[PDB]
Amino acid sequence: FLNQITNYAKEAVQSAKYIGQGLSVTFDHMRRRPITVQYPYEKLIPSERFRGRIHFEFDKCIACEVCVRVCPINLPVVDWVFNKELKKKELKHYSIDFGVCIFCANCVEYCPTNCLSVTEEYELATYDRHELNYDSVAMGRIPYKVTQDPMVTPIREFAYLPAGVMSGHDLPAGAQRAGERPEAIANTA
Amino acid sequence: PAILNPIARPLAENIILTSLNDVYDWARLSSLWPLMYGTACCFIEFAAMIGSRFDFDRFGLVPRNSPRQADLIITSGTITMKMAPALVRLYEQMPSPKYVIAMGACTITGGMFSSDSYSAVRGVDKLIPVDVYLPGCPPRPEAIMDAIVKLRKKIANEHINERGNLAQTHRLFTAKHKMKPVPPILTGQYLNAPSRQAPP
Amino acid sequence: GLLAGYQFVKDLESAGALALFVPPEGGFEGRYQRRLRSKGYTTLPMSAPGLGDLAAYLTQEHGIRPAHTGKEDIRVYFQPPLVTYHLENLPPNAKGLVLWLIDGKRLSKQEFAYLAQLTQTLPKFKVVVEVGGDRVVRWEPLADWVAA
Amino acid sequence: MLLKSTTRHVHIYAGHVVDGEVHPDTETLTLNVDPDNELEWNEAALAKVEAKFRELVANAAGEDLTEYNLRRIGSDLEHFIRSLLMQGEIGYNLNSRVRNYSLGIPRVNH
Amino acid sequence: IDLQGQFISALQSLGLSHDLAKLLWLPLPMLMMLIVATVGVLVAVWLERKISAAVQQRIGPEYIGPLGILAPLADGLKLIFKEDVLPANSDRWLFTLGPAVVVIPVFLSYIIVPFGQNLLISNLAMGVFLWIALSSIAPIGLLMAGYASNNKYSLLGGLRAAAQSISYEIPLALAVLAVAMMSNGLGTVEIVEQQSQYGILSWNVWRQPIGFLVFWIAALAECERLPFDLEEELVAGYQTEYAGMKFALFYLGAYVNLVLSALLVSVLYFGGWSFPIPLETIANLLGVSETNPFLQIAFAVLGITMTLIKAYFFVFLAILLRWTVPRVRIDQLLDLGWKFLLPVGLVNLLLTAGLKLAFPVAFGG
Amino acid sequence: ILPGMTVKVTNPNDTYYQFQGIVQRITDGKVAVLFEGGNWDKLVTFQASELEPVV
Amino acid sequence: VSTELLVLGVYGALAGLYLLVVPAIVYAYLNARWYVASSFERAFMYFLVTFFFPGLLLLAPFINFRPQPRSLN
Ligand SMILES: CCCCCCCCCCCCCCCCCC(=O)OC[C@H](CO[C@@H]1O[C@H](CO[C@H]2O[C@H](CO)[C@H](O)[C@H](O)[C@H]2O)[C@H](O)[C@H](O)[C@H]1O)OC(=O)CCCCCCCCCCCCCCCCC
Ligand SMILES: CCCCCCCCCCCCCCCCCC(=O)OC[C@H](CO[C@@H]1O[C@H](CO[C@H]2O[C@H](CO)[C@H](O)[C@H](O)[C@H]2O)[C@H](O)[C@H](O)[C@H]1O)OC(=O)CCCCCCCCCCCCCCCCC
Ligand SMILES: CCCCCCCCCCCCCCCC(=O)OC[C@H](CO[C@@H]1O[C@H](CS(=O)(=O)O)[C@@H](O)[C@H](O)[C@H]1O)OC(=O)CCCCCCCCCCCCCCC
Ligand SMILES: CCCCCCCCCCCCCCCC(=O)OC[C@H](COP(=O)(O)OC[C@@H](O)CO)OC(=O)CCCCCCCCCCCCCCC
Ligand SMILES: CC1=C(/C=C/C(C)=C/C=C/C(C)=C/C=C/C=C(C)/C=C/C=C(C)/C=C/C2=C(C)CCCC2(C)C)C(C)(C)CCC1
Ligand code: SF4
Ligand code: SF4
Ligand code: SF4
Repeated sequence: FLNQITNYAKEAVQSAKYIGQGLSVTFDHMRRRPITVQYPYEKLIPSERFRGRIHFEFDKCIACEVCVRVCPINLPVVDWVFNKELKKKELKHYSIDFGVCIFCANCVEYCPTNCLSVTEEYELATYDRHELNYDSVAMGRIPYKVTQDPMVTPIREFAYLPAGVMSGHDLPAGAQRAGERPEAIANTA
Repeated sequence: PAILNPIARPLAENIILTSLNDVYDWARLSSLWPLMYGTACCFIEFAAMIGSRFDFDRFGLVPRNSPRQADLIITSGTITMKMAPALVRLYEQMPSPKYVIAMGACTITGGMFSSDSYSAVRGVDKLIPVDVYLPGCPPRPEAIMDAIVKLRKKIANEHINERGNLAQTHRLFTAKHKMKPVPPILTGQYLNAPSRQAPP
Repeated sequence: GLLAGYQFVKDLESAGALALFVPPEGGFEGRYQRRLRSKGYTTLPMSAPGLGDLAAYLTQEHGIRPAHTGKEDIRVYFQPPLVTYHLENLPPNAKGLVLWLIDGKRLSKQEFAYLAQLTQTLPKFKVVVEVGGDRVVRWEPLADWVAA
Repeated sequence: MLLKSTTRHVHIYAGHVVDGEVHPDTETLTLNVDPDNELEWNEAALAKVEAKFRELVANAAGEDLTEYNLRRIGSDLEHFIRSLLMQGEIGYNLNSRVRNYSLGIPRVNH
Repeated sequence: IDLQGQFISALQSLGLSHDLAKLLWLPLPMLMMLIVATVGVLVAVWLERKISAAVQQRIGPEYIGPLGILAPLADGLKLIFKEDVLPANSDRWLFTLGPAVVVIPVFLSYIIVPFGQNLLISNLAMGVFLWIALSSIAPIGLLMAGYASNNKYSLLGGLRAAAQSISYEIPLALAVLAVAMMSNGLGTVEIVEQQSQYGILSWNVWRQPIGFLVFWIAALAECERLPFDLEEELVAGYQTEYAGMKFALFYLGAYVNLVLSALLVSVLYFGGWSFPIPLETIANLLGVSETNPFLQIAFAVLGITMTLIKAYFFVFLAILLRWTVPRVRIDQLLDLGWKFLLPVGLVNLLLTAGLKLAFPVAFGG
Repeated sequence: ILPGMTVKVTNPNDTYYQFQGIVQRITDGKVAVLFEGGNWDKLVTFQASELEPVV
Repeated sequence: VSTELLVLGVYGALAGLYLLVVPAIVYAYLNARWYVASSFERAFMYFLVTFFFPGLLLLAPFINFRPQPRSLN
């Protein structure tokens, strides 16, 4: 009967030591700096693979209706007419809804004359949904650069740090893309 | 008539009342208690903001599971019509100064389930009045913070003299029907069923 | 805090177009937008990135193409000018209208002079454009921002 | 079991409002039209909506009380509301806190 | 110095009847202690939020003021503006006055805690009775609000929270009894005087080490720090039925109980208004300290500072141990309470009586 | 510069270091640069002093 | 001149030091370091915020804490 009492005392002192170790690691966790970012004061750097808005050009277009069949919902419409003076068709209007858009960038890939483009815009907040049918002259505007804005602070993500950084907040050097670009390898080696 | 769906047509203030209205709007701008409602990966995108990487808490928004102490609901995910009266009751059980932020492409419109679908609700604006829409499938958490910023820009537009709009009129009507009584639906009765242990 | 008086209304009635610098962390233009309604102006929220062309949407009528899924045919919706139809059945007291653009960062400087001439052609509606701002609330003339 | 189906404008409750609450009763269907400040109304179009509701509840006879038939009745009521809006009748009001065109946008006939 | 005697002499020199002049003197400190209690509550809410942010490596509420210190004030100013909603039931006055019955005695028990020899309200005989018997009322208001809640789950959660709250009253009284036996008194003034006679060597934390831990565990179980009773059998225990006003009242009442417990634990065991070096040696080293108030004002400020750093240390330790120790069930909590704090408290009282009857030299005699 | 020529970005502060792009249009002293990486065509704008012409 | 006037002057100087000159240097030092401070120094900073809180309630809406803009070439 006494062995159960000694086992209970051993479990109690082990639980007290576990509580003390939890207090020790909690006091250890107060030493490190916070690793969060501020908005809209410290905006993240968009990578070359991160997609966004779809930009449309009205000059390098032939109205061939190829990317409409690639889209599962067929959101870009082609308002093409037939002209009797020429032998081809011309585009009149170009509209696309963005509230039902998946943003997967599949119509941009199947394009030989690169008529669609990827634009680094994600800040889209509107009080009404009826204005989402964007016009071609509205999609032909200049994107907002995060570098040229003097009020924001540029900070890269985890995979854009030189030689391996676990925090990625100070960045005292100007190096990026840890590795080597494939241009100096042909010069030296 | 030549115009479809027409719109019907619908002053000195004090400085102390203006300052009291600024204080009353600043309190709602500072507290902004949200509600966490999510049925899909948009709930995971919302929970990624609660973690210590984006710090969604720093604007004043604290996570609450109660649909009674939240002046803002955040609907998120693909909404089934079986969940539509649930969302209607969760919106109606909230207090009167409430706001709606709809996050997602399948929430604000039909999304991807707008071509061949018979169960997904094509738009949450048919259910609850959306104040700030948020396109994206899925949207960036910085875009959710931008929607929070636009909601904060929209809250300060309210007035203390034009406060007589947060109510519902009666417009009651009473009529009779001739429907047949239905048998009840199953409530439990899964394990200790007479057709389960005894094979027919 | 800062007990703001009635000074944005006089600067809006003197000029034709103004540009205010707000902090983008929260909301502070709502106080002036509420003071405009207290003075007797009808506010109209509108987003500056999605507008198409300013002339065909503000003076004349346009044609919107809804996104069809192949189920319906190609249809066109005749949209009237927004500020004209908002000015038609407007007035309870007939004082004035304002137009507020939320995100005025994604715009070019070519249509700004046309908007500043359009708000001076018809003396019934104003133009308010928002810039991302630098640490303080300040107002500037939009024509001086175009010329400089 | 409280059978109901509401989206934004129609409220078909299978009970009876005594003072401020409802009780389960399969003999009375209460109709509430446009509880939120989204459309301005009158007394003639609301009477036409009530007459269409009486015609729709007189059409559905000899059927079981389920959610599907009540939701179909509410959908026919909202379709009647949308066709009444498209007919050249009352529409939106510029007095609410939020302005979202859920039924349609004002367009030009010609 | 005596501000009350000088005010009485000034009102007598003005010309009064010595009764209505002395009647209205008490409401000014009676409201001053209330407003500094609300100041301490607004301190503790921001402190808990920022320390919970600093534990999990993030920043608390910002963009509301200089560093977000107005956010508890903004929350308390917003939650009184919300629409008071009521469920579909009867007894609306009972549902209103339930949280009032909860909020009255915990706020009422502010006449017990001292801040010095003269900086206190009431020290008649038995302030520990006026703490315990007034803190043991809130289960009645909890059960009243649970009955007026009209729910199947919230009533069961209120019953579970009341059964959790009433069980930790008996070791909370026995740990008070173990100190009141040694101090031969029930008032806090004699208890703090027996500790402030000497310096560190007269503290009750080194004389009764088991009773301090029992009292701390009972306080953490009573103020609902480790028991999460606010996932409570469907969603929450006594929640999801009120509005912003009643939830704000419950939140401020919980923070008042936390502040009052963090003050009372230090007062009964460690001792506010105390110094490691005795004040008589410093008064003999400086000069003559019997009528000169230039050092006495600084000594009173130092005693208030010692009480405030002890209260801040206990608050920080409680809200640090909230997220340190994991969550245990309420059945395991009641089992560990009734199987640990009562028998070791009884044998601690027995060994306290034995040590007092054996050598009555260093104890209270 | 003219729209339709190949340029190169040489700014050591930005992430895109020595990337060949295609000029789309010129307005307000800003140059739209179309990059060709993988199977997706991204368009990141720059300034007039940031780019250098490469034949 | 008397001793009660000296006591009133000491009370006024103590109220002025409690309300004006301490939260200014607290607001300076608190965001001056804010990262290099250890856990004990963080507890000291949180105590400095805790103690002089009637000064912070009067100096809160007047001061401004926002980052400065940078220059671009
Ligand atoms: C993390 C948690 C954080 C917590 C929060 C921390 C931040 C907030 C910290 C703030 C400090 C906390 C509050 C301090 C402790 C409470 C002190 C108090 O309540 O203390 C209560 C005090 C009263 O306490 C003491 O009261 C004494 C009277 O005691 C008598 O009465 C007492 C009962 O009140 C006791 O019974 C005592 O035994 C008995 O002797 C005297 O008045 C002393 O002077 C006084 O110090 O109230 C007063 O201070 C008097 C009330 C103001 C009256 C104004 C004075 C009247 C004006 C006089 C002007 C004279 C003008 C003429 C001048 C002549 C010109 C020639
Ligand atoms: C725009 C809005 C403007 C608002 C205007 C409002 C202005 C008026 C409010 C300002 C208050 C702040 C100014 C500080 C005054 C502190 C005076 C003080 O402590 O006065 C001391 C006197 C001393 O009291 C006398 O003290 C005597 C000596 O005893 C003292 O000494 C003895 C030594 O053994 C014992 O220890 C005893 O317990 C201890 O009290 C006796 O106790 C007498 O009974 C008693 O009358 O207290 C008293 O009368 C009671 C005084 C109550 C003050 C409590 C406030 C809390 C103190 C501020 C917090 C400290 C901050 C200091 C910051 C400094 C940082 C470096
Ligand atoms: C002759 C002097 C007179 C002085 C009068 C002092 C009055 C103090 C209270 C101010 C009251 C008016 C505030 C107006 C609100 C506003 O629009 O935002 C003003 C600022 C905006 O930020 C702030 O704004 C400033 C400018 S800006 O807006 O950022 O651009 C910026 O400088 C600053 O950094 C930033 O904090 O918001 C605040 O942080 C101020 C909070 C003031 C709230 C006080 C609470 C009142 C408690 C008592 C309530 C009693 C009623 C109880 C009811 C039951
Ligand atoms: C300077 C002052 C420092 C004071 C700090 C003390 C406050 C800590 C109190 C703990 C609150 C949480 C209680 C939860 C405890 C918990 O949840 O687990 C309690 C745990 C229960 O274990 P089981 O569930 O296995 O036990 C019941 C089963 O065995 C059923 O058969 O064991 C205990 O009963 C032993 C209790 C020892 C508790 C020791 C607490 C003190 C540890 C720290 C000692 C510090 C010494 C400091 C020296 C400088
Ligand atoms: C003279 C004077 C003054 C000063 C002050 C001071 C000097 C103070 C300080 C002090 C302090 C500053 C204090 C504080 C503290 C706190 C803390 C610090 C706490 C925490 C901790 C904890 C709770 C932990 C726990 C634990 C245990 C128990 C076990 C082991 C582990 C550990 C340790 C973790 C002033 C200016 C005000 C004015 C008046 C006069
Ligand atoms: S964008 Fe490309 S796929 Fe689409 S019509 Fe133009 S050329 Fe054809
Ligand atoms: S990204 Fe996908 S959904 Fe969007 S337009 Fe292109 S193909 Fe359609
Ligand atoms: S919008 Fe995309 S991410 Fe959100 S619920 Fe729909 S499928 Fe999921």
